[PDB]
Amino acid sequence: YSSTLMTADKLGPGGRSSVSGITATVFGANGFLGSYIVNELAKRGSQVVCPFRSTENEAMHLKQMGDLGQIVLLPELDIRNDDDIKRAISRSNVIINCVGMRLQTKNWSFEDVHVDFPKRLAKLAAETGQVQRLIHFSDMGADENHKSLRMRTKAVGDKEVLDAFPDATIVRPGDIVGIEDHFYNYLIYQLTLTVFAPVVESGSNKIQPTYVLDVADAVAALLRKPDTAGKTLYLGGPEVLTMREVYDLLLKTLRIYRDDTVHLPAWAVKAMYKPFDSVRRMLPGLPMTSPLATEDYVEEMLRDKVVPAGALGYADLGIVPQKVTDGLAIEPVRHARVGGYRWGDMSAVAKDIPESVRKYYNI
Amino acid sequence: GYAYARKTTDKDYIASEHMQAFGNTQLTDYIIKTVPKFVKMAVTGPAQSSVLYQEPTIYTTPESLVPLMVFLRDHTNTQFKCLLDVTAVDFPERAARFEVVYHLLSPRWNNRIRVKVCVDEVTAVPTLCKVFNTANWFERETWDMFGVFFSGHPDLRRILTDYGFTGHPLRKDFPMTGYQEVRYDYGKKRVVSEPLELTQEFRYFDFNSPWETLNR
Amino acid sequence: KARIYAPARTASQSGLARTVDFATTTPAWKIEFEPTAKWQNPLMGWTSSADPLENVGRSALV
Amino acid sequence: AKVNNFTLNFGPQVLRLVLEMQGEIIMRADPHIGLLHRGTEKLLEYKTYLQGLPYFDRLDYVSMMCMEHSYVLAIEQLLNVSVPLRGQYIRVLFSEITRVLNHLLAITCHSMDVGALTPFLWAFEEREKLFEFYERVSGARMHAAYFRVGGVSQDLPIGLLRDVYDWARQFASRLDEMEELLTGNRIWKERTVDVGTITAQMAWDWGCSGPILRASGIDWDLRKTQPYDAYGKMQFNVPIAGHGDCYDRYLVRLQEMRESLRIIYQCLNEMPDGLYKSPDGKVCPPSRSTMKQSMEALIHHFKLYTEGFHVPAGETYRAVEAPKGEFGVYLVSRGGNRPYRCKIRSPGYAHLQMTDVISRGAMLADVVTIIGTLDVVFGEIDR
Amino acid sequence: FKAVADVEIDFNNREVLKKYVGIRDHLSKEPGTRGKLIEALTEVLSSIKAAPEGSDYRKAVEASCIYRLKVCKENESDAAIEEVLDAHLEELIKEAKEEARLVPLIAGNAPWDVPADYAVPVVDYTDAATILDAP
Amino acid sequence: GTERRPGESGAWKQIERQRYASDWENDPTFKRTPKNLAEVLDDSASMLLLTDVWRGMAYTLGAFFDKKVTIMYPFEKGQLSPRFRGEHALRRYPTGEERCIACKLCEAICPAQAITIEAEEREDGSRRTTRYDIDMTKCIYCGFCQEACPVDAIVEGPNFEFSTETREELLYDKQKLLENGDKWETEIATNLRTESLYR
Amino acid sequence: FEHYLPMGLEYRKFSPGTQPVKAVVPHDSPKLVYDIKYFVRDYRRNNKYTARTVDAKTTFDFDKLYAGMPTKPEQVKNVTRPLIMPTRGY
Amino acid sequence: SLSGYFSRLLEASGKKSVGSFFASWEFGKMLVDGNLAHNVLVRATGAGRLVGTDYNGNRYYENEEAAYGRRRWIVYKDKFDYNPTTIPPEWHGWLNYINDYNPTNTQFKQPTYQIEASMTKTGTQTCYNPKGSWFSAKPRNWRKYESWTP
Amino acid sequence: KRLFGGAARHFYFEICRCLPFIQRLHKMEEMVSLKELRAIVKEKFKEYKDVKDGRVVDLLIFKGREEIETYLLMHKQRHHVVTEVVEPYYAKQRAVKKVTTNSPFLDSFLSSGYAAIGV
Ligand SMILES: NC(=O)C1=CN([C@@H]2O[C@H](COP(=O)(O)OP(=O)(O)OC[C@H]3O[C@@H](n4cnc5c(N)ncnc54)[C@H](OP(=O)(O)O)[C@@H]3O)[C@@H](O)[C@H]2O)C=CC1
Ligand code: SF4
Ligand code: SF4
Repeated sequence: YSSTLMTADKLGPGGRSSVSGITATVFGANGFLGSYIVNELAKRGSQVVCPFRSTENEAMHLKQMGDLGQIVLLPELDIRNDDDIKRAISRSNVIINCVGMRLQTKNWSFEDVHVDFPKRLAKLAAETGQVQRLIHFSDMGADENHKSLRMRTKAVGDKEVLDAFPDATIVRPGDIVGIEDHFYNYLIYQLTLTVFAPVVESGSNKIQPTYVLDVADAVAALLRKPDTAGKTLYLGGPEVLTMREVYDLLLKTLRIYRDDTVHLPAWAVKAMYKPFDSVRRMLPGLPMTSPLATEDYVEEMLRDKVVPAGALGYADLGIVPQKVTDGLAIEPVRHARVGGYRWGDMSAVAKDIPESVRKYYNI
Repeated sequence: GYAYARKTTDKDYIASEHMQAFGNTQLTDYIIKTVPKFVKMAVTGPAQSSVLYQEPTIYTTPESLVPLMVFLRDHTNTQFKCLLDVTAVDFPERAARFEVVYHLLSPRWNNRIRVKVCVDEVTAVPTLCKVFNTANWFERETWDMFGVFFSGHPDLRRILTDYGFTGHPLRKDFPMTGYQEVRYDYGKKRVVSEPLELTQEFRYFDFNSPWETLNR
Repeated sequence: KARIYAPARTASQSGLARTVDFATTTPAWKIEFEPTAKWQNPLMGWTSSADPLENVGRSALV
Repeated sequence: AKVNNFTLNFGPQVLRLVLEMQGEIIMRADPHIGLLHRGTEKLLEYKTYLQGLPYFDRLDYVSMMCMEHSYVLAIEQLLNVSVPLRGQYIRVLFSEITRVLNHLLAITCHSMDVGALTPFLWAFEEREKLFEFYERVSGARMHAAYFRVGGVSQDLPIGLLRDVYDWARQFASRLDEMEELLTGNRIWKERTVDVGTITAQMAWDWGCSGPILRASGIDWDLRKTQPYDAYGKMQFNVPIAGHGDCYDRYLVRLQEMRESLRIIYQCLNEMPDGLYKSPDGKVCPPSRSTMKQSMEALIHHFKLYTEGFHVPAGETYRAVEAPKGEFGVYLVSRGGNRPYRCKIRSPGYAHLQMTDVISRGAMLADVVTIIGTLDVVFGEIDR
Repeated sequence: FKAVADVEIDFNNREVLKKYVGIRDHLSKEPGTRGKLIEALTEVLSSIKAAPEGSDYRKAVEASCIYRLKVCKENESDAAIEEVLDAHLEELIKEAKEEARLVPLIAGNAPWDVPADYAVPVVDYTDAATILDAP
Repeated sequence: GTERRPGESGAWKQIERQRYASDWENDPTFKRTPKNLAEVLDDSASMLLLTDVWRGMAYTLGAFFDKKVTIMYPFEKGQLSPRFRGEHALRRYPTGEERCIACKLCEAICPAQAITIEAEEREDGSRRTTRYDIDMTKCIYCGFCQEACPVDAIVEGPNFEFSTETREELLYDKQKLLENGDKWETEIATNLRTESLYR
Repeated sequence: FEHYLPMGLEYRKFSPGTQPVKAVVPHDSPKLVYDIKYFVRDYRRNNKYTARTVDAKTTFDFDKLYAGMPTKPEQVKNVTRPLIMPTRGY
Repeated sequence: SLSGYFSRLLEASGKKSVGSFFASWEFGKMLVDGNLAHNVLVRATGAGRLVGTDYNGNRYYENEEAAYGRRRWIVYKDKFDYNPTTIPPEWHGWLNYINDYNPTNTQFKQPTYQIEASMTKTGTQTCYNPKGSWFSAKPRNWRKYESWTP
Repeated sequence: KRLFGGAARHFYFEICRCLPFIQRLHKMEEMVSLKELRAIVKEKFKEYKDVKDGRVVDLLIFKGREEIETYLLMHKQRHHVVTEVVEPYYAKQRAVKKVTTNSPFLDSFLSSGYAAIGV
């Protein structure tokens, strides 16, 4: 149980054909973070079971991630049915929950996804007896006294999970950056493609964004260390930034020479977002609706979302988190700049380059 | 540039009697007597051209490969105009483990010949690009597969293997499956090379009889 | 590490062709390496390995 | 002025080409190959001689049995094995069927690259008929593994020659209706006449063979100068042109289809009765009834299907007039049941080396014509 | 051979045959004659004197040239020389010019300069049918 | 026709050569200059007013009104022979006992190493397999295993329509190969009643 | 003009699994059914390689080589093309 | 005769009347699947005769005046999910032109262990899987030794 | 004065001249600097500092040349440089005097029964 999870059945040096001994069930495996977690587990020789609700075309990318027989795909998942949850975890000694929601729909509310399903999942996990680890994902700004509904339902579900499954680990990362993220992508869709970009108040609320590969490494580091069972970890990058600094960094990176943002009082932003929030129910959910066009985002922007003092973070897992503002994490937003990424004139350094290279590049 | 279409009738013959007799019987002695310093060893064996004849194999030093090939191309009795291939054979038991082999065809007199040079891993062989234009890609492939360096080549670079491929695959001490393998990584979003792992390892079947007499 | 040795005659047969008796006629000396880890494939049961020198000394080097 | 060359990358999607242009005129062409290099020469050292035979079907996979032929002949020469008469006739007949298949594909793929789409669809139904002929004798439409050391694998089934004669009775009409769309057409002539000219000295200096060599005025056919199996008995003509043109190669290839039809007709009438396999039981496996009734046959069946025959120590190079030129195998034997070294000589490897000197002075729309008229397949190029 | 052109070509006229196969365009536009063959062979006979008298290379080249000149002398028409030496005369003149060109490179390399006790091992092959089939 | 013209030359060096020199008149494959009025009208009716395009158009219009060679798969099939090498299968005697006796000859001859065999003795003393796998994604469908088998146990049957959606469905074990043989036994026996005259 | 696509029973009238006449395939020669001795036909193991005496002081006479060559169109002799490869009677 | 056409259509479709045929979902799929539409409406109603019927309900027809290789065809009984894997092996060699034998002219020897032909199960979760798979009733660990349990 | 014609330092100078174009083309401006890249390529050269044969030196320089044009012609991308050049160097200089007192033997013992193969 302690460190018998990672040692007792480990066969091979740890590549694609090796065996790690982990059978894991990842809920929400076709999502943004879940795909990276499923890739992290399967590449080391673990069997990963992936139930999903969507069409098979949106889950086909998970089939590549592991050797023959080690990626198991279970379509038509209904999380209101306990039989599907029971079948999906029936051979697993690790359960990882990445199921979450950002907007409400006439079929699904925040309590159904953040409260009721994690409680029933923790109960059915404790019923089996062979599940040695339950990794539940919540947010850094989760709080029971939060005006935003999703943060409050997330904290309530964290309490229910720690109640029903006492050794379950609660993971609370900050904003996650990546190619398919929900943080820079919507901010770039707000800087471009709109007449103006509203900023709540002065934009001085602080955040701690983190990289998706560091969170994927954090899950494996949690599975290694037995002490982290039953704890709560906050995952945040090495830099604390305000939203105005994030907007300035995106405007400098995109090479946009016209600041289209406008600072607005919070009541004005809520008055803008109110007509498309009283009609969010009785509707099956519309494409290209931003998760920033809600009052819950406005309430989140009136507070800090950072790692608390004395909390367990990346350093207790042995991980030095990568920088988010520069390097490989900022390379996808550099592709959306005006004109294209491109190299340059490339002629100052081609002086003492050999003969065929300059003609090959037509310099 | 030979074997122009000259007879407009159907020909029921191959070669003339005197030149075929000379090529099939006297060519080894002729080459040895005319240019003795070029030849170090000769084998007359089972005839590349046909199952019914015999044909010579000439061993030479690398210092005289180019003059011997020029003589074999331009001499009036040995008009070997076509170079069919250049290759190598690895003999790890020898002090010089490589044998570079040149096959030639004479369209003038329906003949063939084989020329060999023995070198180790660090002795260069002179290029035959100026003598034969096909020698370029064959020497590039021989360098790629065996690591034989051909001095004086215009652009000796690998032609067959992968872009970053170090190592010469046709050596006897190189593994059949190699050292690295290739897969797509979802995290790095790139096709990545990794150390080799096999789901089912290769099964080597040792069939060889302890009564068999032909093993050399 | 490598081992240089000439393998003995098999006990099941009486012929001597693959021995050092015919050493000048036939190459008989071998180079062999120590084994590395092997395990079973979970799906089929086939024997898996990560050794690149798994058969190169026993098949090719004489 | 001091005009630098403009370079171009031509296709990852398996030929890669790096051209240089001085406007609309090419100055250089450099083919980058190895995208189909699967290392078959290394893998043949780890097979017995029967085990490594189906590698040769997958070298020139438009012309399979001709690739098998040279490997089989190289083994047979070192083994000192004689092939019986009926097996030699069967080998000649299926070699010519193979040549007809290859030339159909080559001419119609060339004319489709130029822009004519209908001759492709007309010739592939004839290709389907000849694939049915492959399947009826070997059970595989393409990778037959039919030619073996000492003969062929199975006998001809009763009723095959009847249908081969029925196909050959109408094939000349098919070739005739093929030429009505291309031979006397001005667009095809304006695409093919005087494009990529090869003289005789350049053809021999660049190791050319096959229908390239005959279109430059050289009378050289390996089936008439260094004959193998029963090709010396066959009566046929060598077509000769003298410009070294794409148009002349197209005409030579059509005439070679006519001559292959002539050889096929001669083989259908002179097919003898007798053995199709060599009676040396220490090389050729026994029949399945003999194996189930005599002890020596079962022992030879057991040993030939596990250890295989031992080839005596030596070397040879043996070549065949493959439909793309001279295909040769250099076999090196130390004495074992496995080849010590098996070098494969492919004609398309030598033909593709010429693209730097053939495309000079041509335009971008003539590169695909040059590549099509060289008749290249990258399985045999990239071994 | 078979001509792929659908027109009717005579090919008994030898100049038409030399035109059709590309000898005029690709090898030599000037027609080769018996006198040019004699001149080229005498050029070889002059060029070979750079080799030593006792060398087998000089004896080989001289004997080949002497036989070629005897064929040229005993045959007046060029079709007869074509039928004897089994080529076109343009090919034969090119052969003689190439043989004359070869001499300074061989003479610079000096293959005859071996020691007196020079030795070359030769291995010959005997077929099984010599001792198995009927004598 | 295969004749050439000065002007229809596809390149530039020959185009420059034909308009500045009369060397093309010596070549016998060229079309000669017209000599009188009627020949000039024939040449102009060749170049202008096409008539070489029209012959190909008449041929393709004849093909438009001709018969077609398409079969309506899967209601209609192609043509195959009893020697056809399809899906591998394991066979039984008419009693119901397996023919296979674990000789490991088919595993030895397999050039792809697509066969994996383990065996021990059965509880009645018989020599039978405990594992017989065929990796169908490693197989080359040569038929050498069918040739090496001395008891006709492994065959390549007449089935070619066995495409799947997962690759794990193409790693056949012993039970599925016996199920294939039990499915296809009568057809395999009908094929082998003809092919035993030749083999 | 011969038509593509023959109609019914004019091509492949019988399927290969319903051959109308039974086939009797020879697999052995009648000369070897009862005379089975092998060493008289062991061509594989009876070939020889012999090291020649060291080719140093031999006498290559070019006069004999060029004395057997013709000088007139008639008296030219040509080697005929072999009709078949050796079958050894089978 | 159009009466011959309609009688052929009813015997091929398996319906009882033209009103039952044109008001069926089979005609609804034949408006959207043209391969089935051609096979039922043109080929099965043309010149030819019925040969036999297998145990899955498929009908087999032949026409000797047709071209070679288009003499034989099948009308599947499953109109909505037709598949060639439902053809029994005693009809497979006839329909693929391998032999000229079918149950209507040849008595095949039936083994006692013969499994009947049915549609493929690929794409569903009841397909074949190896014994080490997750979808098995009890997955195998293929270890070749026994561990000590205290 | 410099062994075997000083060809090692001439090739090192040629690669150092080629290096900023590699940094621009592979977009490694914010990943590594030219000084550390020069130090890394220098560390590649010291591994064969005890070669006693000039022909081995010539072959090594030819092979290193062919490596540098396969980096110049974009036949290996930035992730190849990451996984083959600079992270092995940073692993060889990062694990020195670790925060744990375990010997290399005990780390190898706890990892697996056999030594690691490759990287
Ligand atoms: N920066 C971030 O993104 C942060 C994420 N988190 C939390 O971590 C998790 C990451 O989710 P992320 O991948 O980031 O965003 P996604 O929206 O991509 O994750 C959504 C996943 O949950 C599944 N899902 C949602 N609702 C249901 C439902 N009712 N029934 C079944 N499946 C459902 C989706 O399946 P389908 O695709 O079919 O909808 C998808 O697989 C979430 O819990 C998120 O709140 C924490 C901090 C920040
Ligand atoms: S058919 Fe060929 S590849 Fe398939 S199992 Fe038999 S021998 Fe192996
Ligand atoms: S299938 Fe045949 S060859 Fe293979 S092990 Fe069984 S009995 Fe032997």
